Amino acid sequence: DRKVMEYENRIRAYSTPDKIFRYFATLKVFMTPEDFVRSITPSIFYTLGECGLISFSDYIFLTTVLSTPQRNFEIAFKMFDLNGDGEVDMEEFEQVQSIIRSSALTTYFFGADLKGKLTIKNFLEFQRKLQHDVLKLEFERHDPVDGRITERQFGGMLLAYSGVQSKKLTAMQRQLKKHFKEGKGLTFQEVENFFTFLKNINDVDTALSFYHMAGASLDKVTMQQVARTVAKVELSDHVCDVVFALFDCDGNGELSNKEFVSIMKQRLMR
Amino acid sequence: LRKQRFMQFSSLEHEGEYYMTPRDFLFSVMFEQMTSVKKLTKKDIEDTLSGIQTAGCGSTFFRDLGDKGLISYTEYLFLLTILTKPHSGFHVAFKMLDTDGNEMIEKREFFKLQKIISKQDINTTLQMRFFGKRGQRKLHYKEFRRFMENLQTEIQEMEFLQFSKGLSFMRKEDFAEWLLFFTNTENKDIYWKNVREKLSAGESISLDEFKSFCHFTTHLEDFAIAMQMFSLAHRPVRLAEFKRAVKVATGQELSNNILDTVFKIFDLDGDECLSHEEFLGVLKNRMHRGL
Repeated sequence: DRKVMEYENRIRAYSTPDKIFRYFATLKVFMTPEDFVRSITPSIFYTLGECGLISFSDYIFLTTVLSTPQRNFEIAFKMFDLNGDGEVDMEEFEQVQSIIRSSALTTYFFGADLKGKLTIKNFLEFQRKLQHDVLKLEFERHDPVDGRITERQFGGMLLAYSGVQSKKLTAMQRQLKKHFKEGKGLTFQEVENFFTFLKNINDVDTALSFYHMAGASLDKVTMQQVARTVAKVELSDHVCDVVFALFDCDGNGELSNKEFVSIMKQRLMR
Repeated sequence: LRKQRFMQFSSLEHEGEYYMTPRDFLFSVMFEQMTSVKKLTKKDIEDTLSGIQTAGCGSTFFRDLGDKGLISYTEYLFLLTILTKPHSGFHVAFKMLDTDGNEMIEKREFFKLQKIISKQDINTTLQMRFFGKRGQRKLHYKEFRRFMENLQTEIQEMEFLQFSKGLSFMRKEDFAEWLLFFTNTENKDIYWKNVREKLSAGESISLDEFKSFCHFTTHLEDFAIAMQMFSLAHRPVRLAEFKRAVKVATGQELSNNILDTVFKIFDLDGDECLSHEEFLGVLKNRMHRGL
């Protein structure tokens, strides 16, 4: 039944999020905590409760949680806080949320007895737990070979994150198994560092544009230095080797902007 | 094709290698197209770039030099990247230029930039500014940060005195005409209808207002967060929430005449709301340099 599988991709990638909402919502309009996963894929569920995604804006909010770098995240905490005391209770988030739409997670993460005393660090932990659980679920959909996904699986994860229907890269994807006749696998930490790096490309785009308006020849040591600099993550050479083998379309050895970085940035925009 | 603008505003050269003045650098910042390239041997190089410590290291440094400066194409692109860089990437670019990890940039970093230039295929001003005559002096982060902000602030001042026409103040017509510099002509003329009709006298626009506004326009993508929030929520942004968003973005309050004049500009319909789409699109057209 591929005709529904491919049909869901265009709506989940391009339509308005209420059209994505009512297509996966059954309670009526409400989703479950598990309708959200089908809405984002073609335990923290026990914490979400049943009062979730009332007016498809908890969808928007947790989408923002999935799509926000850290310097964009602390300033989101700034724009939550009205008086600027450094705390955001559930009441201030209710006041913001009424403006957004114009509570089972508010009872979970802010306070039990309508008592929200929220530091920056808890708000950081929220994003880290949520995104790491989503990244673990995506790592385990592809059934890792004892915690080691294959090369075509990781390439499919990268293409699913890029969101661009490139038939050229689709052709490269099934060639990836043929290029590297041996594949040792891709561990969860190699994924965990590299998507952390991919989260922050628009910050990485600073030194990349510094490089770029001179020349467009991206090597592995520069990317690893900026990864360990900005994201403080380590990229193994197998990972950059897979990235070079997948995305270097002209095969000149080193990547340009419009091969990889411009497309990933455009994904970060929309 | 950024080499071709360096071909344009070159005015002195050495051994086939085109150079510029600091004045040609400032014209490459602002002016579109205008000179005659003349040749320089080593004695000319010494007589031009001698006495760099005579220039004051404040915010008038290229105006302190005038023509006294020769800029390589590497330094040309380096300073253009400084002009395009937001405030946040400062220490990041410093540590990316800290390959040896010694809390410093050294002369081998500039030679590695020239290695990049060579793979894409002579003592200059910034070499004396940051490393002395032969590179023996060092370069830390504080001088680097102060140099970047002084460069950007002096560009702000030079554009301010251009569009203010020598005054210490601006009118709202000058602010609108500067602000709508890289706009397409049809939307520009609809904005000029908005200037002729909806803009009023107001008052004079000072220097620190323009400085804070340029500091706003270097943080547009981080400003775009609440924009896309109330865009996908389809809340048309009013001026009061816009005050809060600008204060959270920049960390500094704009004055109310700035916000009033901007709201008179970007409200085409007059419907007391914000068309943020054309706003951000022509704004990202507007704040792109190299042109």
